[PDB]
Amino acid sequence: MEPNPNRQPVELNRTSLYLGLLLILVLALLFSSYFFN
Amino acid sequence: EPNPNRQPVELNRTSLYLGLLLILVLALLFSSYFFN
Amino acid sequence: GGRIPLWIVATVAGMGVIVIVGLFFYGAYAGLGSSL
Amino acid sequence: ANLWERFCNWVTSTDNRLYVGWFGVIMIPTLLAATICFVIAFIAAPPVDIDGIREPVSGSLLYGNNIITGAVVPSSNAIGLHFYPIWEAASLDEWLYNGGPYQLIIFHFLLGASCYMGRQWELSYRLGMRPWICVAYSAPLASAFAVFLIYPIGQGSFSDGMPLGISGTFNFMIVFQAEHNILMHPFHQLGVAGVFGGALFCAMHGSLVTSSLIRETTETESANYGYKFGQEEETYNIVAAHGYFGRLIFQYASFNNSRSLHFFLAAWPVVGVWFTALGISTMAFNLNGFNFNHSVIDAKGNVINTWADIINRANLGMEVMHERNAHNFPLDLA
Amino acid sequence: RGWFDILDDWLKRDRFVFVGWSGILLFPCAYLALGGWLTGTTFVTSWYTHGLASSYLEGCNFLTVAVSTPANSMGHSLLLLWGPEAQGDFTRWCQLGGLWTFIALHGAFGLIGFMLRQFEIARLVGVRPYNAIAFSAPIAVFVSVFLIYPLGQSSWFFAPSFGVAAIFRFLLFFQGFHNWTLNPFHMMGVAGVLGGALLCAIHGATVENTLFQDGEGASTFRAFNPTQAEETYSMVTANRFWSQIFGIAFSNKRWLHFFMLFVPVTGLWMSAIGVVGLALNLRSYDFISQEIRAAEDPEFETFYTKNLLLNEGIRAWMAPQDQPHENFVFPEEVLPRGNAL
Amino acid sequence: TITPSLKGFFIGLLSGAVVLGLTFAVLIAISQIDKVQR
Amino acid sequence: GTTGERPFSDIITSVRYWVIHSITIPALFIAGWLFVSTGLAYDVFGTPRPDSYYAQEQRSIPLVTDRFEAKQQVETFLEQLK
Amino acid sequence: METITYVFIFACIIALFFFAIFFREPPRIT
Amino acid sequence: METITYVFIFACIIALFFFAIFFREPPRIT
Amino acid sequence: SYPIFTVRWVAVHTLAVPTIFFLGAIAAMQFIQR
Amino acid sequence: DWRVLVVLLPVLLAAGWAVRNILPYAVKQVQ
Amino acid sequence: ARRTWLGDILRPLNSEYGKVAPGWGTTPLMAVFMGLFLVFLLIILEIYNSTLILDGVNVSWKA
Amino acid sequence: MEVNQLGLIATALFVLVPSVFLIILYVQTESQQ
Amino acid sequence: MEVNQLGLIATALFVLVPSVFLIILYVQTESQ
Amino acid sequence: METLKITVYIVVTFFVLLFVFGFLSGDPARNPKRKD
Ligand code: CLA
Ligand code: CLA
Ligand SMILES: C=Cc1c(C)c2cc3nc(c4c5[nH]c(cc6nc(cc1[nH]2)C(C)=C6CC)c(C)c5C(=O)[C@@H]4C(=O)OC)[C@@H](CCC(=O)OC/C=C(\C)CCC[C@H](C)CCC[C@H](C)CCCC(C)C)[C@@H]3C
Ligand SMILES: CC(C)=CCC/C(C)=C/CC/C(C)=C/CC/C(C)=C/CC/C(C)=C/CC/C(C)=C/CC/C(C)=C/CC/C(C)=C/CC/C(C)=C/CC1=CC(=O)C(C)=C(C)C1=O
Ligand SMILES: CCCCCCCCCCCCCCCC(=O)OC[C@H](CO[C@@H]1O[C@H](CS(=O)(=O)O)[C@@H](O)[C@H](O)[C@H]1O)OC(=O)CCCCCCCCCCCCCCC
Ligand SMILES: CC1=C(/C=C/C(C)=C/C=C/C(C)=C/C=C/C=C(C)/C=C/C=C(C)/C=C/C2=C(C)CCCC2(C)C)C(C)(C)CCC1
Ligand code: OEY
Ligand SMILES: [Cl-]
Ligand SMILES: [Cl-]
Ligand SMILES: [Fe+2]
Repeated sequence: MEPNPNRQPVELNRTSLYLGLLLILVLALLFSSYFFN
Repeated sequence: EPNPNRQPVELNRTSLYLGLLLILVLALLFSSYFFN
Repeated sequence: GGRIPLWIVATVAGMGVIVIVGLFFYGAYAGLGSSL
Repeated sequence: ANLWERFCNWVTSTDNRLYVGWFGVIMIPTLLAATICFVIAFIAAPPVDIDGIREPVSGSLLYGNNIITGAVVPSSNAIGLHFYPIWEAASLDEWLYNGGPYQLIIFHFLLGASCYMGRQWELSYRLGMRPWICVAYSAPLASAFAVFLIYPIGQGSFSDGMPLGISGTFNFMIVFQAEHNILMHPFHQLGVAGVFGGALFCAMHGSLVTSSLIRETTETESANYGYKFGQEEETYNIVAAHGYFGRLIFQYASFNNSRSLHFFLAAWPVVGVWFTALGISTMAFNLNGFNFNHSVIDAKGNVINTWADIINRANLGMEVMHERNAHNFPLDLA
Repeated sequence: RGWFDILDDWLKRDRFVFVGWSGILLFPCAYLALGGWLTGTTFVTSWYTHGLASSYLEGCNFLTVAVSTPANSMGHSLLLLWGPEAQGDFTRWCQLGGLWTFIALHGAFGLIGFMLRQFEIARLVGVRPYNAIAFSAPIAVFVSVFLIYPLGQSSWFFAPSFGVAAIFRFLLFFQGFHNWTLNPFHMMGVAGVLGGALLCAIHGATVENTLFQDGEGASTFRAFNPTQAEETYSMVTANRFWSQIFGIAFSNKRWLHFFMLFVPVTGLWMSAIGVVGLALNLRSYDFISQEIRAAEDPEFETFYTKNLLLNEGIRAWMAPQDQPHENFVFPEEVLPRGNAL
Repeated sequence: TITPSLKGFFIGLLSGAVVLGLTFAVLIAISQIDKVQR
Repeated sequence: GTTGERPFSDIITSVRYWVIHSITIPALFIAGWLFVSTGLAYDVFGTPRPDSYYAQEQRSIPLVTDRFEAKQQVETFLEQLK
Repeated sequence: METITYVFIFACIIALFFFAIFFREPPRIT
Repeated sequence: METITYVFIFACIIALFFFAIFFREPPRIT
Repeated sequence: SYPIFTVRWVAVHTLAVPTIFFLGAIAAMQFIQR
Repeated sequence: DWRVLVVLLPVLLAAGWAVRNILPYAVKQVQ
Repeated sequence: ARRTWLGDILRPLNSEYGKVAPGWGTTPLMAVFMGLFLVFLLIILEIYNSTLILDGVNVSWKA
Repeated sequence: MEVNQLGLIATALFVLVPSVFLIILYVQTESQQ
Repeated sequence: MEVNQLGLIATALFVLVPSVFLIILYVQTESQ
Repeated sequence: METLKITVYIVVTFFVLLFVFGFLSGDPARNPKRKD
C-alpha cells in the first residue's frame, strides 16, 4: 500500500510566534482577574 | 560572522516514548505526596 | 611439581571442611549458645 | 483448507503483531477480565471486611485513598478458602462487601500468567529458538503463586493473601515477619542475594560492555548509533572487557566465554528467586525462620540478649498490634 | 629514569594481582575492614555498648554475630585508639566500640581505593571507565547509610552494626520509626534493584535461548571463541520474540547494555537520597489528609492506618532493649496491644 | 600548653608517618631491584 | 597468557608443598585453639566469660554512659564483679 | 480533584503503551 | 498567589517585547 | 623456573594464615560450657 | 604471661620448618 | 575576530596558553603545602569532634 | 483575598497549552530550512 | 479529603513542562 | 446470577475446548524446520 500522498508540512514563522504569544499572554492578563474573581 | 559551534539536536521516537513514560510514572508516584 | 593427584587433595580438603562445619553445627546444640 | 485449519493457522501465525497461540487463547480473556475488574475496583470498590469481623477496610480511590494507600482488598476471613464467584452471592452489594473482586482478579491472573509462560515456550518453538526463557519466567510466576495462592492455602484464608495495593503489600510483609521471622529464613536470605546479586551483575555486565564499545561514532552523536540492528559483527571488545575485569580482580575470576557469562546472568537471579518463592511457600506451612530467642545464657542462667532478641522485640510489636480486634484467644495459630 | 618512574613501573607490573598506585590505599584499608570484622565477630562483645553478646566467643552464630556500634554516650567520636576515650588501651578500645569506627573508616577509604583502582586499570588497558562510574552507586549507599545517617542522628549508636541480624534489626527500626517503606526514594530504589535483577535474568535467558548453532555438541558453551568477530546469538530473532511476546523489544545492543548499567545504579542513588532525608528524621511518615479524616471518622480505615498501628507496636515493644541508654521503663499497662495477643 | 589528647594527636601523627615511611621505603627499594626491561 | 608465577595446580600437588604445610596449617590451628583454651582471648579483647556478665545479684547492664569517663566507667564495673 | 488526577495520569500511560507498541519506530535491518 | 500571577504575566510580556524587537526576523529586500 | 616468594604469595598468606588460626580458635569455642 | 608463649609456639615451629625446608630454593632469589 | 579596546588591554593576560615549567617544577613544594594543609584540617576536624581537647577551647554554644 | 482557588490552574493552563503549541510549530519550522 | 490544593498545580506542571520539552525536541527532529 | 453462572460456564468451556483441540491439531508440526 502506498504512503499517503496528501501529507503536507506545517509552518509557523517567528513573527507569527511573537504575535500569537502576545495574544495569549494579553488574553491571560485580561481574563485572569475574572478567573480569580 | 555566524557562530560555528552551533549544533543540531535530536530526540528520536523511542527516546520520546521512554521520556514520557518516565515523567508520567514519576508523576503517578509523587502526586500522592504532593496532595498529601 | 604434580607428584600428588589433584583429585586426592580435593577429596581430602573437602572431607576436612565437612568436619569443621559439622563441628560448628554440633556446637549450636552443645554448650554456649544452645539455650540450655 | 477448511475453516478449523484457517483458524488454527491464524492462532499460531508468527505474523501477528502480537503472538496469540493456543496458550494465548486462555491468556487473553483471563488477563482482560482480571485487568478490567482490578481497574474498576481500585477506583470505585467500596470498603471490604477483610478479616471477617465486620470492620471494613476502604481500598479504593473514591473512598478516600491515593495511589499509595489504595488496594483491592483480600476477601473476608469468614469465607476462608471457599470459592466465592459472583453467582454465589445474593447481590453484587454482598459480593463487594465480602471482597469478591479479589478472588476474581487473582484467579484470572494466575491463570493468565501461567499461560503467559506457556506462550513464551510456544513462540520460541514457532521461531526455532531454544525453549528455556519460560523457565526464567517461572521464578517470578512462582513468587506470585506463593503470595496469592500457596500462602492462603497453608494459612486457610485468602484474607491472608497479599492485597493488591502498594501499602497493602507492606502490611503483608510486616505481618509475615511477625509470624514467620522471614528475615531469619535462609530462603529469603537467598532471595536477597538473588536480587542484590542480580542488580550487581546487571550493573557489571552493562558497565563492562559499555566500557569496551568500539569507537564507531564521533563525540557529537550518541555512542548507540555505532550499532546497527542485525549487524553481522559485535560492537564491543569482549577480550578487552576481560583484560580490564581480569585485572580488576584476577584473571580467572573473570569470564571470557560469552555463553558461560550470559548463562550465569540468567541463573543467579532465577535460582535465588526460586528459593525465596519456595520460602514463602514453605513458611505457608509454618516452617519458620531460625529462632535464637534467649539462645545465649550465662553461667547463672540470665538471658544475655543478642541481635536476634532485638529482632524478636520488633516482631512482638507487630504481633500484638496487627488485626487488633480479630483475636479472642491468646495464640494466633494461623 | 627518576625514582618516581621506577616506582611507577613496579607498581604497574603485569602480575597475578595488579597493585598500582591505588593499591597503596586499597589493599591496607580493605584488609583491615575485613580483618576487623572477622576479629570482632569472632572475639569481641557488645556488652558495655549495647547489653548484647555479639561474638562466636560468647556463643553467637554467624547470623547473630556483629561488630556493634559504639555506645550513644560517645556521640560522633572518631574513637581513635590514641584518642581521649580509650587512651591507647586496645582492650578498652574494643569494649567501647572502636572496631566499629575502625571498620567503617578503613572501609570508606578502601572503597575509594577500589574505585580509583577501577579508574587506574581502565586507563592502562585503554577502555572507557563506565565500571568505575557504576561503582559510584555502592559508594553513595555506603556513605549515606553508614556515615551520613548517624551523623544526623544523636550518635554512631544508631548507625548499622556490621552483622546479619544486626542489619535485620536496622530494617525493622527503619520501618517502625521512619516508615521507610512509604518513602518514594526507597520505592524508586526497590524498582531499580528488582528491575536490575529482572534485566539480569531476562538478558541472560534471551541470549542463551537465541544462540546460533556454532558447534555440533549438546553443550553449547564450547561453541564460542572470545576472538570471533560474530555475535554468538541472534539480535534479530531475540527482537522479534519479545516484540510479539511483550509488545516492544530492544533493537540496539549498546542501548540495552547501557540500560543495564543505568537502572540499578540509578536505583541505589535514589535510595541514598532518602536516607539522607532520614538522617534528619525528614520522613515520609504520614499522609496528613488520611489523618485528618481518620481522627474524625472512626469508621475510616485503610492499609495506611493499619501499618502505622504496626509501627506503633514496633517502637514501644522494641525501644527499651534497643536503646538501653534511654532507660525507657514501660509498664505493661502502657504497652499498645490489640485484643487477646 | 600541652594536653593528653594533643599528645595523643602527635602520637597518631607520628604513628601514621612511620607507617607511610615503611611502605614507600619498602616499595622504592623493591622497585629499584625488580626493574622492567626494554 | 601467564603473568609468570607458579601454577597453583602445580604447587598443591607438589610434595614439597605438603611437607611444608602438613606442619604449618595444623600448627596455626593449634595456635588458635590455645588462644581460646588458655583463656587468653577473653583478656585481650575484654570479652566477658560466662560468669562475668553480671554480679551475682545484679540484673542491670554495665552500659557505658559517659564519653571521657568511659574507660573509668568500665573499670569500676569490673571492680564490683568480685 | 485528586481522584481525577490519579486516573488521568494512569490513562495517559495506557495510551502511551498503545502508541509505543503499534506506532513504534519499526526495527529494520540496515 | 494572584499578585504573583498578574506580575508574572506582565513580566513575560515585557520579555516578549525584548525579543520581538531585538530578535526579530530581519526584513530583507526583494 | 619460577620464583616462590612473590606479591601473590604475600596476598594468599595474609589471608590464609589468619584464617586457619581463627578456625582453631572457633573450634575450641564449641567446647566451652557455661 | 605463660599463655603468650604457648599460643605462639606452634606458629614459630610452623615457621622454622618451612623456613628450613624452603631456605635453599629461596637463596635462588638472587637476580 | 573582533578587536576591542578592553581586549587589547587584557590581551597579554591570555597569551601564554600552553606555557609550562620544565619537568617537575615546584611539585615538591606543593606537596609540602598539601601535607601541611592536611594536618591543619585534621586539627580543625578533631577540635570540632572533641577528639582533640585544647586548654581554653570550649567547643560548646557557651562560647 | 478570598479568591477562586482554581483560578490559578486555569490561568497557568490557559497560558501554557496555547503557548506550548506555538513553540512546537515554530521550532520544527526552523529545523526545516 | 482535605488534601493540599497546591498539589494539583504541582502535579500538572510536573507533567506538562518536561513532557512539552520532549515533544518539542522530538517534533523538530522529525522535520529535518 | 443463575443466568451469569451458565453464561460463564459456557464461555469457559468453549475457551477450554479451543485450547485442547488446537494442541491436538498436530502442534508438533507447527514449527519452522521439521514437520516430523
Ligand atoms: C533490603 C531489604 C530487603 C530486600 C533487598 C528484600 C528482597 C526481597 N524480599 Mg524481603 N523483606 C524485607 C526486606 C528485604 N527484602 C523485610 C524487612 C521484611 C519484613 C517486613 C521482608 C518481608 C518479605 C516478604 C513477606 C516477602 C519478601 C519478598 C522479597 C523478594 C521480593 C521480590 C520478589 O518477590 O520478586 C519475585 C517476583 C515477583 C513477585 C513478580 C511477579 C510478577 C508477575 C508474574 C507479573 C505481574 C505483571 C504486572 C501485574 C503487569 C505489568 C504490565 C505492565 C508492563 C503494564 C526479594 C527477594 C517476597 C518473596 O519472597 O516473594 C516470593 C515476599 O513475599 N520479603
Ligand atoms: C592506606 C593506609 C591507611 C589509611 C588511609 C588509614 C586510615 C586510617 N586509619 Mg589505619 N592503619 C593502617 C593503614 C591505613 N590507615 C595500617 C597499615 C595499620 C596497621 C599499623 C593501621 C592501623 C590503624 C589503627 C590501629 C587505627 C587506624 C586509624 C585510622 C584512622 C585515623 C588516621 C589518623 O588519624 O592518622 C593520623 C596520621 C596521619 C593522617 C598521617 C599524616 C602523614 C604525615 C605525618 C603528614 C605530614 C606531612 C608534612 C607536614 C609535609 C611533607 C610532604 C611530603 C612531600 C614529604 C584512618 C581512617 C584509627 C582508627 O580507625 O580509629 C577509629 C586507629 O585507631 N589505623
Ligand atoms: C549487599 C549487597 C552487595 C554486596 C555485598 C556487594 C559487594 C561488591 N560489589 C562489588 C562491585 C560492584 N558492585 C556494583 C553494583 C552493585 N552492587 C550492589 C550490591 C552489593 N555489592 C548493588 C545492589 C549494585 C547495583 C548498582 C558494581 C557496578 C560493582 C563493581 O564493579 C565491583 C566488582 O568488581 O564487583 C564484581 C565488589 C567490590 C569489591 C571491593 O570493594 O573490594 C574491596 C573491599 C573493600 C574496600 C572492603 C569494604 C569494607 C566494607 C565497605 C565494610 C565492611 C564489611 C565487612 C567486612 C563485612 C560486613 C558483613 C555484615 C554486613 C554481615 C563487591 C564484591
Ligand atoms: C489508577 C489505578 C487504577 C492504577 C493502579 C495503580 C497502580 C498501583 C499503579 C501504581 C504504579 C506505580 C506508582 C508505579 C511505581 C513505579 C516506581 C516506584 C517507579 C520507579 C521510578 C524510577 C525512575 C526509579 C529509578 C530506578 C529505575 C530507573 C528503575 C527502572 C526499572 C525498569 C524500567 C526496568 C526495565 C523493566 C523491563 C520490563 C524491561 C523490559 C526489557 C525487555 C523488553 C527485554 C527483552 C529483550 C532482552 C534481550 O536480551 C534482547 C537481546 C532483546 C532484543 C530484548 O528485547
Ligand atoms: C562432598 C560434599 C558434597 C559435594 C556436592 C557437590 C555439589 C556441587 C554441584 C556441582 C554442580 C555443577 C556446576 C553447575 C553446572 C555447570 O557446570 O554449568 C555449566 C557451565 C559451563 O561452564 C563452562 O564450561 C565450558 C566447558 S563445558 O561446557 O563444561 O564442556 C567452558 O566453555 C566455559 O568456559 C565454562 O565457563 O558453567 C558456567 O557457565 C560457569 C558459571 C557456573 C554457574 C554455576 C551454576 C549455576 C549457578 C546457580 C546458583 C545460584 C545461586 C543463588 C543466588 C542467590
Ligand atoms: C582488627 C585489628 C587489626 C587487624 C587485624 C586483622 C588483619 C585480622 C585478620 C583476620 C583474618 C583475616 C581472619 C580470617 C578469618 C577467616 C575465617 C573465620 C574463615 C572461616 C570461613 C569458613 C567457616 C567458611 C567455610 C565454608 C562455609 C561456611 C560454607 C561454604 C563452604 C566453606 C568451606 C567456604 C590490627 C592488627 C590493626 C590491630 C587493631 C585491630
Ligand atoms: O497474621 Mn496473625 O495470623 Ca495470619 O491470621 Mn492469624 O492473625 Mn490474621 O488475618 Mn490476616 O493475619
Ligand atoms: Cl494488620
Ligand atoms: Cl482468635
Ligand atoms: Fe550481554
